[PDB]
Amino acid sequence: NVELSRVAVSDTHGEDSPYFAGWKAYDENPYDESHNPSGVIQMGLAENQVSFDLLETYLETFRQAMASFMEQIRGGKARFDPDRIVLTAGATAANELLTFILADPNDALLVPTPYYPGFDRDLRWRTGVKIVPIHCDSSNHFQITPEALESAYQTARDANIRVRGVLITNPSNPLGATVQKKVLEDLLDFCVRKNIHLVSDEIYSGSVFHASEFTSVAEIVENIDDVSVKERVHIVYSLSKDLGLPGFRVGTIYSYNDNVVRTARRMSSFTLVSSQTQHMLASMLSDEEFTEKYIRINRERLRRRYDTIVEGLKKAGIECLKGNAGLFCWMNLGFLLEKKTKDGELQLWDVILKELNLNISPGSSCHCSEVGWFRVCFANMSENTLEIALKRIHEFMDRR
Amino acid sequence: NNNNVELSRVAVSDTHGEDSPYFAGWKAYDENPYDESHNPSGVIQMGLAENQVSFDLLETYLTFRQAMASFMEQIRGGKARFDPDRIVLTAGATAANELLTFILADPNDALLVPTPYYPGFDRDLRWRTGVKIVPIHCDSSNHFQITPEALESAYQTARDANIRVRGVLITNPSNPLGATVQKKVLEDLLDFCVRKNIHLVSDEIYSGSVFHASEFTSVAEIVENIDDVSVKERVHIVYSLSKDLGLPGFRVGTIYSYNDNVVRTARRMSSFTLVSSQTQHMLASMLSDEEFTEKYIRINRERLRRRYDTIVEGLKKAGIECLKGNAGLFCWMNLGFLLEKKTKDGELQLWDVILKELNLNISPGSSCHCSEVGWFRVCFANMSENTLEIALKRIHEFMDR
Ligand SMILES: Cc1ncc(COP(=O)(O)O)c(C/N=C(\C=C\OCCN)C(=O)O)c1O
Ligand SMILES: Cc1ncc(COP(=O)(O)O)c(C/N=C(\C=C\OCCN)C(=O)O)c1O
Repeated sequence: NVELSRVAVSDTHGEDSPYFAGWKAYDENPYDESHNPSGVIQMGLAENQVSFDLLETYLETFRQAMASFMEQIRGGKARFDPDRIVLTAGATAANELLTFILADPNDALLVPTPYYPGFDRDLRWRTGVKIVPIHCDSSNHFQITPEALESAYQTARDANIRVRGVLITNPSNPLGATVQKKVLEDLLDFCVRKNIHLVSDEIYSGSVFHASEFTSVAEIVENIDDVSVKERVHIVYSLSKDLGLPGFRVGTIYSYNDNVVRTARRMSSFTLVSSQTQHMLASMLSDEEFTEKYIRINRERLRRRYDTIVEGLKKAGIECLKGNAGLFCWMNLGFLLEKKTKDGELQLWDVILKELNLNISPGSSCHCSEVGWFRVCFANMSENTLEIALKRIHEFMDRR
Repeated sequence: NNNNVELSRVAVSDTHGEDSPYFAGWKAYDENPYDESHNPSGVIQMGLAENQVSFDLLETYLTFRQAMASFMEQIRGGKARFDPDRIVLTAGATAANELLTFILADPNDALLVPTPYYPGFDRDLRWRTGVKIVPIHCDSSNHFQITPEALESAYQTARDANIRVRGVLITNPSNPLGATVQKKVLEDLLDFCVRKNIHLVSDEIYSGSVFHASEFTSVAEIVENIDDVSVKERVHIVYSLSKDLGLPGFRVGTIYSYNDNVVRTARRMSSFTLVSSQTQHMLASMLSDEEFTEKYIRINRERLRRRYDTIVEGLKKAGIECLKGNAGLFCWMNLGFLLEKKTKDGELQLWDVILKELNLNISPGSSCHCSEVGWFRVCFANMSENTLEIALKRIHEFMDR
C-alpha cells in the first residue's frame, strides 16, 4: 500500500473543530420558513447576502476596476496602482500565497487572538509556518497592545522560532470591530524595529458600518515615504464579503513591496481568477456612481441589522461587544455558563446546537484567550429568520 | 537604513523559471508582435502551446462535476467511467499538478518525470513543494518513449543520493513530443509503480487533441478493469479544459484520483485554488450535451490533425524532419544535423538566430530537458491559416541561404 505526505495525513486542515461539526448538524435538517420552521438556523457562516439584490438588480485591465472599488471602500484615502494588484482565487488563496513569500517552513507569524479559525488551515497547512498567538482580552475590547506583541514575540524566540511578520485582520473577524489608527502605526513601528512584515487582511472593509471609523493600512503608508518601511506592509482584499460574491473567488494582494508583487504574480499561476468573471465584474466595479451607492447602502443595511441583533439579545440579557463592522457580533455568555472553562464552553455550545437548533461559532475555535464568547453571524439570513432565532434564544433564557 | 526586510527561500529562489529561453522568447515577441495588416515582418509566436483552431464552434454554440465527467468520458470514448463525486475542481492544471504533489510527496522527496517534459514543471512541481524532479531519460532511438530500464536507471539515481522517490508523473499525450504513449508502456509503468510502491500521475491535458480517437489510451482505461484496490489507488488523472476546449483563462482543471484518501484531501486543499462558480455554471449545459461534445471533439481532432499535416509537409519540402506525431498542438522538429556546434550552447545560439533573424518564437529542446541536443517544439494551433504559411515561408527561405 501507498502512503501519502506528512501534509496529506495532517489534521491541520481543521475539519474536526466545533466550527465544522456545526455545519454538519445544520445539514441534518436546515431551517426553512414554510417547510421546516423548527429546523436549525445557520449563524456560524460569515456570509453576506443582505445587499445582494442591488447587484442582482444591476446586471440586467480588470485590475483598474479592483483598484477603484478598493479606493471607493476607503474613500479616496488610498491610491491604488493597478499594476501592484495581483489577483488570486479568493483571500484564502492570497493569505497562503503571501505566507509562502513571507516565511520559511518552521518560521512564524504573529496573529492576534481571537482570529478566523480558518487561519489554522490557510497559514499553516501547506507552508509549514507556525502561528504564535498575540494574546488579547475583553479588558480593552480585544485590541492589540504593544506589550502583548512583545510577549508573543518572546514566546517564539524563547523556543527558537524565527518570527517573520504579523498578520492582523482589519476589521477583525470575529470581533466585528475596527482597529484604531493609533494601534496600526504602533504595530507598523513594531515591525520596523523587529524587521518583519505586517500583513493586513482587509476583507471586511466595505462592511465597516461608518466610513470615517475605518483606517486601512493603506492610509498609514503612502504618506510615510521611507521605501524601507513601506515594503513591509501588504494588503489582502477580496470581493467575497463586501460584494457577497464568494463563489467567484476573486481576492487580491496589494503589496507595497516591488519584490513581492513580481513573486506574487508568478506565484498566482497556481490560483488564478477566471477571466470570464473578471470580464463580467469589470464595468460594475469601475462604475463610481454604483459602487458609491452600493457601499453606502451595504454599510447601512449591515449596521441596521447589527442594531436589531444586539437590541434583541439586550432585552434577553446578553451583552455583546461594542462593534462597528463585519457581518457578525461577538456576544458574551461568560457569566451565563456552567463550568467556566474550555470544556464548559463546548458543552454550552452543544446545548445551543441541539436544543435551540442554532449554529454559532464558539470562541474556543477562534483561539480566544477568554472563555465564554461566541460569534453569531446575521447577514446570511432574512429579516424573519433572525427574529425567529432571537425569539428562540429569548425563550431559552426564560428557563433560568 | 540597512534595516531591510528579507523574504523566504522560496521567494528569492530562481526555480520559477523566468530566466529560461522559454520566457526570453515571450519578451522579444512583445517587443514587436506579428500582425497581418499592421506589421507582418513582426515576430510570430510558436512557443505558446494554445488552441484556438476550434474556437468558432464554442462561439457559435453560446453538479457541474457531472458535466466534466461526461466531457471526459466523451474524450476517451466510453472507455472510462468517471464518478462525478471523485472530480475535484482546481484553477487550472498547473494548480492540480502542484496540489497533487503536496498530497503525494514531502519536501526533498522526488518525482520521476520522463524527458522531454513541459518546461513549466520546473516551477509547478518544485517551487512551493520542495520536491525534486529526477529525469527519466528518453531519446530519439525509440521516439522518446519510456523504457522499463530507463525508469529503473532514474530511480537508482534518486536512491543513489538518498532521495526517496514517491511517484512518476507522465504526460499523456506528451507535451512536447506531440505523441501518445502506447497501452503497453502504461500498464508496464503501472506495474513499475506497484513494485516500487509509488503513485503514477497522468497529465492528460491534451487528450481531446489526440488526432485519432482509437490511438489514445488513458490511464483510466488501464484501471477500472484491474480490480485490486491496492493498485487502483496509485494512479491519478489531471485534466483541464485549457487545451481541448481552448478556454485557458477560465482556469478549470480537475483531479480525478482513484484513491479515496486523495480526493478528500484534494478537496480540502482545493480551497486554495477554486474555479469561479460563474464559469462552472455557464459551461455546465454545454459540456453535459453529448450531441455537441461528440461533434466538437470529432472536428477538433480533425482540424488539429489537418494543421499538423501542413506544418510537417511545409517543413519537409524545406528539409526538416519532425517526429511522427499523432496528438497535441505542436510538433517536435529536428534541427540536430542542421546545427553549428552540436551541444547545448549550440542549440541556444541557433535558437537566438531563429528568434532575431526569422522573427519567430520557438521552444528549444534544452528548456524541455531533452536528453538529445537540437530538437525544438513549434506550436501551430495559436494562429491563423495564413500566419503559418508566412512562418513556413520565413523558414523555407532561411534554409535557402
Ligand atoms: C478574515 C478572513 N479572511 C479570509 C476569508 C476567506 O474568504 P475568501 O475570499 O477566500 O472566500 C474569510 C472568510 N471567513 C468566513 C468563512 C466563510 O466561508 C468559508 C468556510 N470556512 C467565516 O465564517 O469567518 C475571513 O473571515
Ligand atoms: C502538460 C501540461 N500541464 C499543465 C499545463 C498548464 O495548463 P492550465 O490547465 O494550467 O491552463 C500545460 C500547458 N502548457 C503550455 C502553457 C500555456 O500557458 C497558458 C497561458 N495562460 C505550454 O506552453 O507548454 C501542459 O502542457
